[PDB]
Amino acid sequence: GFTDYIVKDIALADFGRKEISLAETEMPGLMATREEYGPKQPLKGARIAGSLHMTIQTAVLIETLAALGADIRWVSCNIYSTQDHAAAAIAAAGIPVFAVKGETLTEYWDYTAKLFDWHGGGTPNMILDDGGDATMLVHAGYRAEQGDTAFLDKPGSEEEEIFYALVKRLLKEKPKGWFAEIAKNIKGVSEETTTGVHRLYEMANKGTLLFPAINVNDSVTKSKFDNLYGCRESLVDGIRRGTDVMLSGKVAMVAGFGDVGKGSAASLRQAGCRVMVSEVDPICALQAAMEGYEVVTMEDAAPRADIFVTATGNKDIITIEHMRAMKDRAIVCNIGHFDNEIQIASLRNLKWTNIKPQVDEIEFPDKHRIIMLSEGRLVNLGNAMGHPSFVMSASFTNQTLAQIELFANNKDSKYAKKVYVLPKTLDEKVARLHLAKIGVKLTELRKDQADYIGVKQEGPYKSDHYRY
Amino acid sequence: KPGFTDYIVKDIALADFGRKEISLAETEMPGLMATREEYGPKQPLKGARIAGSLHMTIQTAVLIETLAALGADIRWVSCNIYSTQDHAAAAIAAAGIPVFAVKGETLTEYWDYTAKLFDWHGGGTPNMILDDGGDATMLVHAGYRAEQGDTAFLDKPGSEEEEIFYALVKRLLKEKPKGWFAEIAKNIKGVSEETTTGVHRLYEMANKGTLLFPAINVNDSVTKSKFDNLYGCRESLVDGIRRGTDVMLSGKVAMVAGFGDVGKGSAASLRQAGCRVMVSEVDPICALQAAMEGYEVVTMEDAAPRADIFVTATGNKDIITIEHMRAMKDRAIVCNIGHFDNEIQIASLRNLKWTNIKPQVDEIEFPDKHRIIMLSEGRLVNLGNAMGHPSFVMSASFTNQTLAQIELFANNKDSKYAKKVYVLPKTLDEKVARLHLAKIGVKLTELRKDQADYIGVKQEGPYKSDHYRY
Amino acid sequence: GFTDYIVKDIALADFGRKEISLAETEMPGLMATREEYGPKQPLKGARIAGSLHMTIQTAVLIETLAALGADIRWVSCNIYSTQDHAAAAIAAAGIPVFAVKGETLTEYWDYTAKLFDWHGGGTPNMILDDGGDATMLVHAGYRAEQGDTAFLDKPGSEEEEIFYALVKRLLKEKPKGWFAEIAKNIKGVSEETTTGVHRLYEMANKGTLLFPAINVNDSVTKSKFDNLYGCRESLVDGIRRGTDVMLSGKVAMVAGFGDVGKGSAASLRQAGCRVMVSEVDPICALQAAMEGYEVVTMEDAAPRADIFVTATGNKDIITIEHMRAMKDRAIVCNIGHFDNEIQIASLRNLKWTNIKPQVDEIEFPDKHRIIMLSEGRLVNLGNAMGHPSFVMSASFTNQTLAQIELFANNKDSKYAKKVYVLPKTLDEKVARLHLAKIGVKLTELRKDQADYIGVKQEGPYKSDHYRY
Amino acid sequence: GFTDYIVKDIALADFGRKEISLAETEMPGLMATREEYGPKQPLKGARIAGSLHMTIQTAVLIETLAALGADIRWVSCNIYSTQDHAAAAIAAAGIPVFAVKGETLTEYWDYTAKLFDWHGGGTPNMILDDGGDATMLVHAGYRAEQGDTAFLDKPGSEEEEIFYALVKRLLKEKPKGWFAEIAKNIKGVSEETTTGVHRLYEMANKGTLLFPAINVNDSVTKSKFDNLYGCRESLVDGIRRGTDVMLSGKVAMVAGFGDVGKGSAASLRQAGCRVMVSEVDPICALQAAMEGYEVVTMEDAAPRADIFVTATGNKDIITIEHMRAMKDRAIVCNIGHFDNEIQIASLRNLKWTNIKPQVDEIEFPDKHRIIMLSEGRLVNLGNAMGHPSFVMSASFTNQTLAQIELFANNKDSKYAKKVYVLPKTLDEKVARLHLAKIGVKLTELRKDQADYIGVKQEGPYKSDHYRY
Ligand SMILES: Nc1ncnc2c1ncn2[C@@H]1O[C@H](CO)[C@@H](O)[C@H]1O
Ligand SMILES: Nc1ncnc2c1ncn2[C@@H]1O[C@H](CO)[C@@H](O)[C@H]1O
Ligand SMILES: Nc1ncnc2c1ncn2[C@@H]1O[C@H](CO)[C@@H](O)[C@H]1O
Ligand SMILES: Nc1ncnc2c1ncn2[C@@H]1O[C@H](CO)[C@@H](O)[C@H]1O
Ligand SMILES: Nc1ncnc2c1ncn2[C@@H]1O[C@H](CO)[C@@H](O)[C@H]1O
Ligand SMILES: Nc1ncnc2c1ncn2[C@@H]1O[C@H](CO)[C@@H](O)[C@H]1O
Ligand SMILES: Nc1ncnc2c1ncn2[C@@H]1O[C@H](CO)[C@@H](O)[C@H]1O
Ligand SMILES: Nc1ncnc2c1ncn2[C@@H]1O[C@H](CO)[C@@H](O)[C@H]1O
Ligand code: NA
Ligand code: NA
Ligand code: NA
Ligand code: NA
Repeated sequence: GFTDYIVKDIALADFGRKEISLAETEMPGLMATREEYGPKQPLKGARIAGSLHMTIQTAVLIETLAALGADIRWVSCNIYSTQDHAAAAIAAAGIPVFAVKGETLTEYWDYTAKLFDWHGGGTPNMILDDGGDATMLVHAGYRAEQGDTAFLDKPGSEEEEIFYALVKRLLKEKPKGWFAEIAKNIKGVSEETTTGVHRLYEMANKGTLLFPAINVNDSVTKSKFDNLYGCRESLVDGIRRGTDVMLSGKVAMVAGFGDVGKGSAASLRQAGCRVMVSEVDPICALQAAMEGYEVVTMEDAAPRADIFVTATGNKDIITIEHMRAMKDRAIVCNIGHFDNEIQIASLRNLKWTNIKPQVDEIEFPDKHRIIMLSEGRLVNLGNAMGHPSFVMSASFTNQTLAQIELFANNKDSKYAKKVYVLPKTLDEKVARLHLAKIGVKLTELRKDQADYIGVKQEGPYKSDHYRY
Repeated sequence: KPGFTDYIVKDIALADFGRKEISLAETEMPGLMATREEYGPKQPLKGARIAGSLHMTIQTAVLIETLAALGADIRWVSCNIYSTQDHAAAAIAAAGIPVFAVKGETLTEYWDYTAKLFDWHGGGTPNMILDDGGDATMLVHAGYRAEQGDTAFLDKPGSEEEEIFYALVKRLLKEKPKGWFAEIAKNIKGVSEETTTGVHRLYEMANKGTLLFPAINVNDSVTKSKFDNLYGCRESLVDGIRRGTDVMLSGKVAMVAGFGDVGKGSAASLRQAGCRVMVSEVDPICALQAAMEGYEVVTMEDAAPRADIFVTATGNKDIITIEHMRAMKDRAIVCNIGHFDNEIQIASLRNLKWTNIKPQVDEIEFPDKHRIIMLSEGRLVNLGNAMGHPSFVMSASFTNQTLAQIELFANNKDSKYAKKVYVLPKTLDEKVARLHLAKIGVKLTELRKDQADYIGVKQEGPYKSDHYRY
Repeated sequence: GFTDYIVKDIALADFGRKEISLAETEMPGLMATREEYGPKQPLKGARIAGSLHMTIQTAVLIETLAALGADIRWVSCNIYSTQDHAAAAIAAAGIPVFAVKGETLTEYWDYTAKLFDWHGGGTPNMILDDGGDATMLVHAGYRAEQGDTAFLDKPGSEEEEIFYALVKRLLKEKPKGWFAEIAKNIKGVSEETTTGVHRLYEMANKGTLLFPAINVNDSVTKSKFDNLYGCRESLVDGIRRGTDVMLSGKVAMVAGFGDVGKGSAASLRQAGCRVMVSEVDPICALQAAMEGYEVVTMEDAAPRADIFVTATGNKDIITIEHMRAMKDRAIVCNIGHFDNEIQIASLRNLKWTNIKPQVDEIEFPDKHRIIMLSEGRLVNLGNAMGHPSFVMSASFTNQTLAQIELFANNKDSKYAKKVYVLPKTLDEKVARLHLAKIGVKLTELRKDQADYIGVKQEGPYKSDHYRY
Repeated sequence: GFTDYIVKDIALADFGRKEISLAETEMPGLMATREEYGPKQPLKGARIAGSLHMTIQTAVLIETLAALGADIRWVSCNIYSTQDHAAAAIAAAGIPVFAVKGETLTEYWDYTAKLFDWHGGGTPNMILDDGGDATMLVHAGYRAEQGDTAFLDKPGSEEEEIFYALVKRLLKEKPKGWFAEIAKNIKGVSEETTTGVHRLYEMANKGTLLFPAINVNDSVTKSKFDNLYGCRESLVDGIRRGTDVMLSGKVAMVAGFGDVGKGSAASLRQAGCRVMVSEVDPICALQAAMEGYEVVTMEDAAPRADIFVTATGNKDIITIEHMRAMKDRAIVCNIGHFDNEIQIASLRNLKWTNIKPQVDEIEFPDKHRIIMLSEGRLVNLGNAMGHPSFVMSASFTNQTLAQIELFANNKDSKYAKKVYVLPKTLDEKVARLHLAKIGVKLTELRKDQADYIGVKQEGPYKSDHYRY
């Protein structure tokens, strides 16, 4: 039978299956992908270790991969983002998953290592990564197993301390050569997110990347949809569920005006806030001003905004000094990927009063307070349900095609140990698969029209440098 | 000291959580908190015995505790079977105030609880009613009518709810002392009422001469049309739909039936969240407004096969029928933000297969296997699937309610309020708005005396004629 | 040989006729009114003196009145609002009109007086007024003729001085008792505008109103459409034609948040400005705040807005002190109806440099400059073309119906010397006449549904105090 | 004094100078570029032949180039886009310019040729091009001079035959080797638009590009600003001036959802239209749908839109059949670069009635009509004033830096006979120069923060593939 999982509560599986089924209707790209490739079973023989937010949307991805023949083990890539009913449904479907909403950082890393303990013996031969954590376990352990262990002795953060301790433990406990075995078996890794892509390009440029990688983040139908439209929908959802505050009449500050900040500022303005923005990039700042946002510094915003959202991917955006200047019961949250955008650690010796899960009131010596959401981690996934299914279908269709590329379309070793992106025609295919469900009717070029603009009728329609 | 038992809530252990969100809400309701400060010293509701029937939310908890802070004795129920927020109800019970309200109580339970308002703790009856939808008011008048001998109507129910209500009146007539409804009627000093249907029926009883006590219509305050209905629904309609379904709104088509103030706010809610919004209307002025706001104005027959989301906002009946729902696309979402559960023909769906997804979310399957997603069984979706309107906008409505309670209870020594329906003056509308400006950082300009004279108003207001529409 | 007119240049008549024809297609309420009432000729025998912005839209109103049997003389109610080609077309059709874009204030009032010199002898018997200027001429003259002359020597502005000069001249030049003769013959006035309606109530309150009046301003289908949607379209139109400035990136200040201020703030926001608002009314200030506008004082706004729009109906809103504090080349304009919202008179000792018609640059002693549009008068009509035809059709269908009421439907004296409003049944009918052109499909109440909400199937649908 | 120009009326110079002065305040990037490079005179010795819309904004660019030392001759790149007062001011400043609003196609091309007859003898040594017309004349003439003349006899449109007639006339009239002489002396071309850049890459890929090229279109601070925000402001402006129609209540159709179509659809939605879009590219279609636009075919839109806007860069988008099915008095216009998106030529057999400059009513035999703007040419520039100055300052600051690059910074032959874009640091500087004018306050990265995200504090802040 099947017992190989760790979830909050398996009795949530029925509720998970109901919402998965509903999500399927909202994820036409993944469902069409099942129909197209189901008969050819291109992932038969794949052993996919997946590390990505264990949500309802990711469940539809998991089952798509399975529908295509893949064998799978899964973990979440964040401690708070798991939806426990999604995890229980996957476990009940007989797929190993180690994901609990609110697991500790120590648990998180121990679960990541369970990805590589393949059921029935052996290791994975594919990785599907969001943030590069599974990829980093392999590379760090390989590095150390070869004899370069110095870096493990000097961790740079609390989380890095736990991660390095994991690598040491695995080196002690596993058979000699375990990391080299893993690295040689991985046929490829498709990476979802800017932080992991950064790690890939760094490894690729030092010659230490161990297997081919596909950068799904820079697919057009990911990077121009996922956070732009996803954050537009899910950022205010998080804030409403956390606080139930009236947004009309409030002033909000968004730090950063990349894809995440863009979608986040739109979410708050559409909901009725008067939105201010900070930026270090003069082009991004100009975009913000042209969209009608006042562009200011955090020192300017600190005493006056009602709501603060960090969206920079940098560190020390909202400091202790900012939060001391904040008005009483100002709301503070983060939708960047790490919890160091806000100086959370500097608040830990203040009085915290829990309101409900992922909502805390923090009181300062002068007795003014702030409302912190999700302890300064991803507010959309921590306080609500993350991005809705339809946009995640686009990202996850890219992931599915990327797995097929690496696992089934590398007979000629067109993918070496470097970072690739999907070709534009597959990118366009992802979009195509999502048009019928929302009633889009695409115009077909006549031959004379296609020649007139220098494209084939069937695409690709734009050069590879086109920015959309 | 002694153990308090005079309540019915889901779980008393939610009281600490309720108290926490009540405290947060106080900061967001400056109108109520200022009213506490102003009238606290004079205790204008000392001696008031207020029976309240209003959605037992966090926001209503602040209203309740405002009434109490002004001296009132209180018993409370919700006015909708799904609108209660169980932590708010628990906090009120823990404060020793009788409350009978559970999210997801049945209709039969609902009406039993309404009756409990009138059994005053320690003896006697209420002497004030704070009503939302007229249910407490109707119980008194229907019982009085039957107690006086006119009983035929009790055997003529037009809905399941009327069946249950008429059964309740019959039971109360059998169980309570003779003359009970007359006694209640004699002791009620006034009612304040917030809703369009509640107000409609007050005016109708007034014209018929059957209204039993003075009434104040707070529904025609500028607050209800221009703030509560408009901005509340703009904020809370999509909230309800998101929590119920987690669907992506960008890319979807939505249909809103009605374009009065609730449909205005509802359509705005959906458009701001990224839907393409269509609207239906029977009023050509309201329809022309919708068109001018950029909404396509179509019939429900037109909308039925093509919208992804349907929202009823008409206050009328039989808006979305069994025929319309048969024609909808698979897994269209249907919900109601008008006040009664008959805008959608929910009763005609009960012979079909219902699969419950989670509280207030059900998937309904037709014989051709096509499905719809029904929110809150056709009842107020913002309150059923989410947390209703946010605290800041309820502050103004609830300040109006408090002011109306003061007027009827404390300011009727001269009988300025007969057995008729009255409205608060514009000076109160301006004062209530003014109480909210500082919280959201509004800097009001002060007219100089010459500018005041030039436009023909006093520097302190009122600034508009009484027929001004804002 | 028709000579009884004054226009800038009669050669523009052909161009005027073409745009009048286009506007008819855009004004279905007026054209439906011609079809319904043409056979009966209810305005046969009416002698309408009209004082209302001589635009293409007003030309369609004029010709609607004429199609119903009216004899007409016409003037503009503002010195910059005339569209010279519309005026030419009216004159070319044999209708006396005295309206030149850019006429002087003295000419303006001379022209108002010509309304009452009926061609072929006599006086008018109806007034259609916008702003109350023609009504005021009759009442001030009557007042003085009856012996109460002192006010004629107490002017408080240049315009009052000119108006009182006109009254003195007419009393010297016309037959004794002329004003009483006019007053006796005017069957009614219909008044369009808040300023004129306030003049009407003053006089009705005092018992000095000389004839019945219908307040068209407070039709729903005027005051919930005319200013709200008209200014939303025409305010930025005026600013763009006058200055061609980029509105995205700029900050705008709107004084006033009545229906003109509501429409004006909307126009600017939709055009990409960040909009701020001043108000004295806490209900309107709270509306503005709930719509996401920052509500501030003009002292706060003066050094930081790029664009200033007064919309108050009050005086001394933007002062010389405000304008000295403004940034170099800030834009200032007015869409309230006088020209004392901004302190224009106080600017007349400064160096003015004309850029083009209705656009001037005013230089202060410190060399900073402001850009003044239409000399502080109505900016949508002065720098552009006013509200677009469609929304004016609703207002002007109201006017036509009000003229019919007073002229043809007062045989029983239901309208005494007081101010009346059109009934809601007519208001709903005005709305109905515009629905098909924009493709609205109205739902029809079934009888049980009409009974359920307490209305007749055919309306009216709302109580008389409903605010929409 | 100075005689070498062709403009509509030199008396318009004073008016031109006033609006240029006003634009200078609105174009800080250009004025700051004058401040920075003026003392260096980087364009001393430059002989720039410019082909670009002779607007007020282009005047500031021309005078900027002159201020940096350039000798200049100029023409418009469209027969309707000239602003006559701008042209007159330029002429009056002593700069040869040949640009009249409403010039004929034959005049247009004859003027283009006048660019290359340099005043005082010789040829230009730089080209500043918008749409590649000046570039094409040089390369077409070279190709024929080299002996490949067959193409000049196979024309396909009216403008094509005029262009080939021009080339033949110049070959016949000028000395032998004239185009080779021009090509030898052209140091570089900077090109502003998609159409022109497309021609450039094609020539560069065939080895036939005759001189270095900089593609200014794909600067981020051009492509993500110019038509995104420019069309958002200027498309409805053109429609309003041309027709004065109420946009609220109306349905509009935009063909295309590239940057021009994105900005155009926004222009119409913000003005109050319900907006439908067509697309052939499924990614762009998905973008339109996610922004809430209904995505339809032209066959679907033809009988129900009130307003049609072509923005595809393609041909045969709105056909005679489409137009026969449009409702009476539908508005039709084009904001793509040539007049073949709409089948204007097929309309030349019907009754055209001119309303006013650039506005025509076209009658079909069944008497239904359409309103055509600018005879199907660039509506924002033909019916109004094009993009406002502020956004053009960014475009034109890029142009100035491109001319400096090619003329003054090619001592090491870093620019060969291929197409280049400006470096990201210069792109960032362009945005930087515009921030203060709109009150943007940019955050400065701390050293530790810049390290953390992998950039220098002074930028570049994004990789070269970042899409913004
Ligand atoms: N300290 C910071 N403050 C504001 N924005 C930042 C900061 N660091 C990076 N960003 C911006 O955040 C976006 C996403 O990384 C980028 O556009 C980047 O310029
Ligand atoms: N429902 C979801 N399932 C999986 N990943 C998600 C979901 N919502 C957001 N994300 C991802 O989590 C981060 C926070 O939005 C982004 O990387 C985003 O792509
Ligand atoms: N059957 C109906 N369909 C659509 N709108 C309606 C219907 N009945 C009432 N309304 C509208 O609902 C709004 C709110 O009651 C009013 O503007 C009213 O005209
Ligand atoms: N949070 C809330 N608490 C109490 N009543 C509410 C709340 N939100 C909305 N309502 C009321 O419920 C109805 C639906 O919005 C309206 O009558 C409104 O006033
Ligand atoms: N001095 C003023 N400043 C700002 N708003 C004003 C002033 N006077 C009147 N108003 C407002 O202008 C609007 C239109 O008259 C009204 O809502 C009124 O309150
Ligand atoms: N095109 C127009 N024709 C006639 N009157 C107009 C026009 N545009 C605006 N108005 C009136 O002029 C004032 C300024 O918009 C308002 O009173 C408005 O009703
Ligand atoms: N025939 C066409 N119909 C609709 N859109 C088109 C057509 N041809 C090109 N486009 C789109 O126009 C945009 C601008 O070139 C591109 O996104 C392209 O896909
Ligand atoms: N005011 C202007 N001056 C010069 N070029 C312009 C102007 N406005 C728009 N353009 C250009 O003309 C085309 C149509 O908007 C685009 O290529 C745009 O860059
Ligand atoms: Na979700
Ligand atoms: Na709430
Ligand atoms: Na007009
Ligand atoms: Na311009």
